[PDB]
Amino acid sequence: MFENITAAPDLFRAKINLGIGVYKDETGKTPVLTSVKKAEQYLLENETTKNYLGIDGIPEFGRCTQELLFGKGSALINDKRARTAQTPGGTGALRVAADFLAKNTSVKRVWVSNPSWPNHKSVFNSAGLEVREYAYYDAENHTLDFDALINSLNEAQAGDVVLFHGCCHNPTGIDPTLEQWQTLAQLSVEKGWLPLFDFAYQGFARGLEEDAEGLRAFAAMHKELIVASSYSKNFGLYNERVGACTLVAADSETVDRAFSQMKAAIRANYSNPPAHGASVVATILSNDALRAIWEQELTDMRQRIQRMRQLFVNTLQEKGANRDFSFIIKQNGMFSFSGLTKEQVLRLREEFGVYAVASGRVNVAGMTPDNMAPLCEAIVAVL
Amino acid sequence: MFENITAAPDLFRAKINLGIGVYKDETGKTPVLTSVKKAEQYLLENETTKNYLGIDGIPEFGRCTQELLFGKGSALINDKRARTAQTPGGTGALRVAADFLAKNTSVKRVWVSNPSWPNHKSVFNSAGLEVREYAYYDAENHTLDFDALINSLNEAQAGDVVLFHGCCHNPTGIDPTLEQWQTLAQLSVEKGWLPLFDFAYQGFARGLEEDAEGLRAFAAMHKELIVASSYSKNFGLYNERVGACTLVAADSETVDRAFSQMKAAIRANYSNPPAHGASVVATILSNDALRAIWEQELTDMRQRIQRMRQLFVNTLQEKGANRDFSFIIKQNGMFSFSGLTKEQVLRLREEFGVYAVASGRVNVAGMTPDNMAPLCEAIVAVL
Ligand SMILES: Cc1ncc(COP(=O)(O)O)c(CNc2csc(C(=O)O)c2)c1O
Ligand SMILES: Cc1ncc(COP(=O)(O)O)c(CNc2csc(C(=O)O)c2)c1O
Repeated sequence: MFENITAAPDLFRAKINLGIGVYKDETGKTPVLTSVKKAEQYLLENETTKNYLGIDGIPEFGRCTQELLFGKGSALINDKRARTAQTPGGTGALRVAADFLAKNTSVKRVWVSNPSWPNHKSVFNSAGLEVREYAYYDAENHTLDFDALINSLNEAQAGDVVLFHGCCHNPTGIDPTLEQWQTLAQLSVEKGWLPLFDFAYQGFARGLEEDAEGLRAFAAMHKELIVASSYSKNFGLYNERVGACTLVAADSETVDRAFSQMKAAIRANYSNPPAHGASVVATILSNDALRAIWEQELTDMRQRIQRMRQLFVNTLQEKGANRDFSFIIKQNGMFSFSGLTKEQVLRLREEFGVYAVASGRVNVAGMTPDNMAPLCEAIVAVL
Repeated sequence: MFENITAAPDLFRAKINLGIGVYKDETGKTPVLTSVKKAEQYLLENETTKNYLGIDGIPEFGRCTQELLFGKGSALINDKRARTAQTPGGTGALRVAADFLAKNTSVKRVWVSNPSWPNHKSVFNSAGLEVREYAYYDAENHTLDFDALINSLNEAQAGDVVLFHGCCHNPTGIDPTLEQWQTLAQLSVEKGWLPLFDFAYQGFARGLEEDAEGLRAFAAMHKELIVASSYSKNFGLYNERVGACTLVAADSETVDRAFSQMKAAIRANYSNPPAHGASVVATILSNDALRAIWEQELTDMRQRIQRMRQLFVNTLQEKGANRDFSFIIKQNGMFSFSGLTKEQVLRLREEFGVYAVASGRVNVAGMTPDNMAPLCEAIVAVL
């Protein structure tokens, strides 16, 4: 049966890693957040069973998630228009959304930005959905090519899904402004798209509430949407697989009926979700003391990334780059395109032991005050 | 988009629950195992990051899993013929297997026993695979209808998958004898079936090694097979979602190549698996002291279930059932068909507040010395 299967399509370990996918602090570590350790201690002391969660996971996790996404006192919440399933990570949330859509709706196509996270195409294609790309990146001004975006999306038909990164666009760090979000929300209504928000970085651009502005602009305009959120980066809970799939419909009857089929899609996949990480998130979010400690830890990460963006631009200037890199200061989250070509990136790896992805994306959190000068000297050397 | 979706296809809470799905101790609780609490304390003290696991999860978890399944010193292990991905539960392992098979092989059909766990059909159908049933249960002798099983499976074509419960058949508690396993292994080779072992209860029939005899009889005969295993019941880790998908092929080159596609199927689903539960399992299995405590806890559960099987039969006789229920003593694991009809089960619920599933399956671990007499009086009343 397996003898003819084709293979599916480390060098760092065998120097600086900007190709990493996680947050690193100023010492180059990805420690467990203190709020998380405190919550894990509480769970160790107080859990009396590991009995299965319901298919949609811990109720308090769902409530806290909806408040994060929509705001406390949101009409969507008041009107019981949203249902949330706790999932194994943002990836699990995307796949539950894709399976739900493939099996229960006429959706055949999802629109994703060019560029995006490479796994988007894999997830949607796995559920039998085609993926189409829309223009996004103005590589000259290192900005959002808004006109190109809108012209691309004119090819999207009514009933197609359009995926939006909520904030901290991966890989570019370029997000729509609030006005641009509002223009897109209007356009999406007019064109009949189903918005799919992928929100893996809430809190890493400007703040928890600010980073949800775009989603909230869409939620104010649409009867229906889906949000796939992740707590991997903003709680440092990567390996515990903590995300959420939130379904929004016109009213409570409709969302409950549709959500029954979302739960059926989960039941046929992994049955019910992993408790430990989501219980940590619910414990923290629902406790004033822990939430305050967590919110400050997240602010500390957001700010450290900002300081590295500024230090990177300043240090490149000091090392004689003689090029405008100011765009980096304005970009949001851990990732930016450096503007280096695939061959400069290869050179960077081979001649200097500095590792980025081939697109020239760098993880600004791999940068530290200690590694910044050698890193920038290397970049200057390949310009 | 959602306005026309059909709904997917508590009374207990609103008396005795034999329709429960988990182990209960003699006090009616499903506590966290002591070995698990000790491992969780160790992890709280020693974990320094939540950085993502690889797609296939914690290496030590994979090694310990293969030793459990195949035996230490197994030729499959020595010859590097097996690769294991840690998954979110046995259900996750079944779905990864189904997605792997649907996308990378010519499999179109999976054969499942009539009866089985109801979610088998949901999982395989979700991956686009048809499910066919084979005969299993001799409702007169309350035994394995082996002739019917073999005659049913004669309809299976070469290249179909046949699913076997490794031990503690759910819902019947009726397992093949070793000789019957050996006959099935031979037949499977001759007919070209791909065996899929579902092993959710290792340790609950006679013991860890004994309960793997049937799988090992198949592994001795086949170049290829897949095992979907779960640690939910044998570690009491239900909600942490701890299982494994083990792929076996003729040699190391072939299994590595095929497993690359299994990892691609995982990447497009939930990316990488939840650490906490599998880390508990790896910590326990790899430590002589913790493993000894765990093995005794599992023995305690296995034995308590045996004592309830014996107490149930004795108590039914004492309460005037006047029917042979001796078959219960011989059956394996938490589940047995009581032999009650769907209407007797309904009556049991409505008139007596005793809850079983409509098939008459009962969870023997919902039985305790304290609840046994009323439960049996109720059953006698509906006979
Ligand atoms: C836009 C977007 N969508 C989905 C995901 C998946 O998040 P988790 O499944 O890890 O929670 C992520 C984060 N997953 C991820 C891990 S490394 C990485 C990268 O781009 O390096 C990305 C994301 O940035
Ligand atoms: C034969 C078989 N296959 C797969 C599974 C799934 O196990 P987990 O996904 O819970 O690890 C299980 C256990 N899942 C389960 C939870 S309640 C239940 C039942 O039959 O009541 C079954 C099983 O018995």
